[PDB]
Amino acid sequence: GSSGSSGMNRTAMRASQKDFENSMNQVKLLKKDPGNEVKLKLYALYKQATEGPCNMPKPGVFDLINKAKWDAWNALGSLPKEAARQNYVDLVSSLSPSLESSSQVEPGTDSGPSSG
Repeated sequence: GSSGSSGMNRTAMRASQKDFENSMNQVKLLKKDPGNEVKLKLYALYKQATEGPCNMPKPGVFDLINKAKWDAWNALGSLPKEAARQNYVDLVSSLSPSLESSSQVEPGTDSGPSSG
């Protein structure tokens, strides 16, 4: 059986587009080299929160570059975008110790169904 170790908590916490746009950025502002291992895990979600489940044709062995990603984005499987984004950020945050989760949004004003 699989389970947490310290304590998997959520508290109705979700990652919005804003959080992502920031996370993906931090992954570029870093001057450290974690390894192609993570560089892929970050791309797997991106394509998952933008395109969805790996629906592309499997690349050829010779194409190590592609094959590397395919296995990254493929792993996800039927992972929904809503979750994909949460996974992407959840990672970038793991690398960086300090992070001000500024989750803000405006209610805006919808329009009513009216025609001339």
